[PDB]
Amino acid sequence: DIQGFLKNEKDNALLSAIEESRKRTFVMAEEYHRESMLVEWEQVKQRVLHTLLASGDNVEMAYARQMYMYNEKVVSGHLQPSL
Amino acid sequence: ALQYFYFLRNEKDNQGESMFLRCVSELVIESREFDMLLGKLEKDGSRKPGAIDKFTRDTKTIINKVASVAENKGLFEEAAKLYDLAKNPDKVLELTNKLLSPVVSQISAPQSNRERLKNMALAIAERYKSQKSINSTFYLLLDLITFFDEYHAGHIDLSFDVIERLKLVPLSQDSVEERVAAFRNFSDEIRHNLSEILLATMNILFTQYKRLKGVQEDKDSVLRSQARALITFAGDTNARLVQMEVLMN
Amino acid sequence: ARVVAKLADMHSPEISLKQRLEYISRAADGEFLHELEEKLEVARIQLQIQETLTRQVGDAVSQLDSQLMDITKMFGQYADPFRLSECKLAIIHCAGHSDPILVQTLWQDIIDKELSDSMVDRMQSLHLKITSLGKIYASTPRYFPLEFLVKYLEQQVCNFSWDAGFVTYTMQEINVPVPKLLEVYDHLFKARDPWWSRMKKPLHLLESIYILLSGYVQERRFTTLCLDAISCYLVELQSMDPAPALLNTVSNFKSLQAKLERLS
Amino acid sequence: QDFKNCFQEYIHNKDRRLSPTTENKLRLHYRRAVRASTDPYKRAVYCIIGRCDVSDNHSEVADK
Amino acid sequence: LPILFSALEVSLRIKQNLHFCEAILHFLFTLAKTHQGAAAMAGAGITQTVCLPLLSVYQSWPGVYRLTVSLMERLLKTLRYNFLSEALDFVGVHQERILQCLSAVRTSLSCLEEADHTVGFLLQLSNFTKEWHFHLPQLIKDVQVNLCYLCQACTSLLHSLELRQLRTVQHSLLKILGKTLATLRAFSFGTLLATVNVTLSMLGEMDKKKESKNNKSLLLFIMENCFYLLISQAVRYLRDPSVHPRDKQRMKQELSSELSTLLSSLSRYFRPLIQLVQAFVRHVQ
Repeated sequence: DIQGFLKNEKDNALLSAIEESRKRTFVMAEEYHRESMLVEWEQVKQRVLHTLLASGDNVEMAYARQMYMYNEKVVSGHLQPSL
Repeated sequence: ALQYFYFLRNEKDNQGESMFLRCVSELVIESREFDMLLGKLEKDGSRKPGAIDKFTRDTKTIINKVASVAENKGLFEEAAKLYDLAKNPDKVLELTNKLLSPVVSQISAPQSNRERLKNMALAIAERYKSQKSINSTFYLLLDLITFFDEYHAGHIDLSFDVIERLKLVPLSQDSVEERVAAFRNFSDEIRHNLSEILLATMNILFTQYKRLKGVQEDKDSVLRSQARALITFAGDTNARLVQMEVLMN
Repeated sequence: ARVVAKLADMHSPEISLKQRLEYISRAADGEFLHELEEKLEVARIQLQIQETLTRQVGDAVSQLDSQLMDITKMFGQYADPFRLSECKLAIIHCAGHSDPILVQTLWQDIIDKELSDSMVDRMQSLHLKITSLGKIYASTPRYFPLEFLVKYLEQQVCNFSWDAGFVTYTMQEINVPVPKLLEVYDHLFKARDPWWSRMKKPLHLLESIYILLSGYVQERRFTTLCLDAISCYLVELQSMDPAPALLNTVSNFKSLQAKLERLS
Repeated sequence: QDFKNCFQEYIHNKDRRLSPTTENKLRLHYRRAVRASTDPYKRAVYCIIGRCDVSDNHSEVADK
Repeated sequence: LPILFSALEVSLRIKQNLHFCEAILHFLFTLAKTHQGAAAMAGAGITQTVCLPLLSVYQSWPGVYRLTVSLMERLLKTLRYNFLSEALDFVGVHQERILQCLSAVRTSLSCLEEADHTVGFLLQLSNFTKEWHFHLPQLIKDVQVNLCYLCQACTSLLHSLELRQLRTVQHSLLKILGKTLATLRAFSFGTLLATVNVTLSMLGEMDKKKESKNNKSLLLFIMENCFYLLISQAVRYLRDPSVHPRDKQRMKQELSSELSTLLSSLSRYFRPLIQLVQAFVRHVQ
C-alpha cells in the first residue's frame, strides 16, 4: 500500500519541518536575548565602573534661589542680570 | 531642581534638542513628580500648568513621550491623563477601555478603586462627549461602562431597559440577525466592551431567571428559553446557556 | 430531555411550532448536540417560510405546522413553488450545496421581487430583502454569492438610476466585511464588463468604490490596499476617453486618495 | 466577615447561575496558600468547602 | 478555540490522543506568533484549560509539555504585562516540574530539552523580575541559586558516529548553557572569576577540537556577561560607603591581579571588550 507510506511520509515531513522551524526560532530567541544581555550588560558595566572610579544644605539652597532668579529673568526676557 | 534646570533654557545638545526638555523628562520620570513640573490634568480636561510651562510655550511632544514612558511602566491611569493633556483622544479611549475591562466585577464598594475608576471614566466620557467613529466608540464605551456598573451593582431593571433601548445585545433568538448587525457595525471602543456587555446581559437574564424560579417549572422553561435564544444570537454563548440549563436542573 | 424532545418531534396538530420551540429549549452526546443544532437551523428556515406564507396558501402553512419537513421537501414543495428566493438561499445554505449562478439568481430574485413589492421606495425594498437574506446566508459561502449579488444589484441600480451607494450600504447592512467588498468591487471593475459601458455609466463602479471608501474613512493595511486600488482605478479611468462623468470620478477618487493618505 | 452571595451559595443559597465558574477558584487558592497554612481548622474548612485534598486526614482537628 | 480547548481538557484528563494534543499544541504555538492570535488564546482561558490538567501528565507527552511551555514563553514575549499574572499562576503550578527539568541536566537528551524549555520560560519571565520576586519571593531566589548551580554544571560537563552523537549532545548542551548563562546574568567575586575562567576554558577546549558555531557564540556571550556581572558587583562594593576602604583597596589589588592575568590569557586566545577589561584592571590596579 504505497499510498499509506506516501501519506505518513508527508505527514512526518510536515512534523519535522515544523519541529525544525520551532527549534530554529528558539535558538534565534536565545541568541538574540544573549546579544541583548551583552549590550545591557556592558551598559550596566560602564555605569558601574563610573561608580567604581568614584571610590579611589543651606548653601545649595541659596545658590538655587539665585539660579531660579537668574533663569526667571531669562525666560521673561528681562535684562540678563550678572550671575 | 527644575529652577536650576531652567538655567539651561537655551542649551542645545550636539543633536539639537533642548537640554531643558531632557532634564525635565528625566526628573519627572524619576521623581514621580510629573504633576508639578509638567502639570496635572483636572477632571474637566483643562491643563493645570507645570513649572516647565514657565520656560517654554509648548510641551506637546514632551507630554506624548512621557505618556509613552508611563505606558511602558504599566502606568495606565497617568498615561491616560497625560495623553489626555496632549490632545490625543485615541490613546485616551484605548487605555480607558483597557482598564475598564476588568472593572466588570464589584466588591469592597469604597475600598476598591471601583469608585475611583468609575469617577475617572465618567469624567473622561463627559470630556469627550463635550469635545463619528471615535466619538461613537467613546460614548458607547461609556454606556457599556454604565451597563457593567449596574451589572456589578445589582441594578437590574433600569440597565436591562437601557440595554433593550440600545439594541447592542440581542434578547431574542430572531434578534440573532439584529445582534450581528450591531456587533458588525459599531466602532472600536464599543466592540472592545462588547464581550463584557454580552456577559453582563446574560447574567442579568440569569438573575431574573433565578428570582422567577426562587409556576416554578414554567419559570425554568422561560429561563432556558431566553438562554438558548441569546445563544442563537451571539459558540461560547451556546455552551454557556446549555451549561446554565444544566446547573439550574 | 429525551421526553421533551419526543414531544417536540411528535407530528400533531396540537403541538404548534411555538410549543415545539419551547420543548426544544427545555431539551455519545456530541453528535446529539450537532443533530439538535442542525435541527434548530432547519427550524428557523421552516418558521421563516411559514411566516412569509401567512403574511404573503392554507394547506402549505397547515402542513409546515403539522410536522417537521426535511430540506428537499421545503425546497421543492414549499420554497420553490412560492418562489421564496431568500428561503431557498437559506435552505441550500443549510444543505451546504454550492451553485454559483443559482446563488446569483437567488440574490437577484430577492432584489427584483422586493423592488416589486413596494411599487426610492423600490430601492428601499431592495435594501430590505437583500439585507434580510444576506444576514441569513452571508455566513455560508455556498449560498450567498457576494460577487454575484453585488454584480446583479449594480445592474439593477444602473437600470432604475438610484443612488450608487445602495449596493454598498446594503451589503454592509448584512455585515459583509468592507475589505471583501472592496475586492468584489475592484474585480467587477477589472473585468471591464461591456454592460456598464452599454448603459453609458462607465464610472458607476468607480462611484460605488468611492462611496464605500469614504464611508470607510469616516467610520493601515486595509488603507494600504485602498491606496493601491485607488491608484489602479485612477490609472484605468485616466486611460478612458475624457467625459465629464469620467473627470468627476477622477477628481473624487483623487480626493479620496489624499484623504486616505491622511488616514494612513 | 460579591463574596457574600458566594458564601450563601456555599452554605444555603441555591445560586443557580449562568456561565459561572464555581469550586475551581476555591481549590486553586487553597492549593496555593491554604494547603500550607499553619491553621489546621482553616485548612480543614477549605477541604470541606472546595472538595479538595481528600488525602488529608486533617486529624489535627479530626480525632474521632 | 472553545471546542478545541474543551477537547484538550478532556484528552489530558483521560490521557489520550497524544498525537492530537501535540499537533494542536503546535498549531497553537504557531498561532501565538501573532498579537491578536495570542490575545484571543488568552481570551480563551488557555491557561484556565491547560494549567489544571497538565499536572496529570507528570503525576509525545513530554513533547506536548515542552511545546506548551514554549507557547507560554512566546506568549509572555508577546504580551508580558497583561499575561504575567497567568504566567505566574501556571509557573506556581508547574514549579516542581520546572525544577526537575533544571535538575535533570546532570543525569539524556530528553532531560536536556526539558531543561532548555524550562530555562527559556524562566528567561521570558525574567523580564518581569520585579513582580516575579514580588509575588513569589522564595521562587526568584531559589531560582537564582539553582541557576548558578546549573550554569556551573553545564560548564563542568562541557570542559571535560558515536563521536557525532556525542558532539551533537555537547553542542545542544553548550547552546542551552549559553542561554542559562545569559539568563543568570540577566539576573563571591571569586565565584564570578571562576565563571569567567570556565568560560575561557570552554572556549579553548572548543577552539581546540577542530552546532559548534552555536557553542562559540554562547561562550562569547557568557564571557561578556560574566565580565559585566563581576564588574557591576565590584563597582557596587567600591561605591558602597558601607564597605570599608580596606576591603575596597584589597579587592582592588586582588581583582587587578586576577583581571590582568585573565585579560592576558584572553588576548593570547583572541590573537572593545579587551579595552574595557584592561581599563577595569587599571582602575582596579
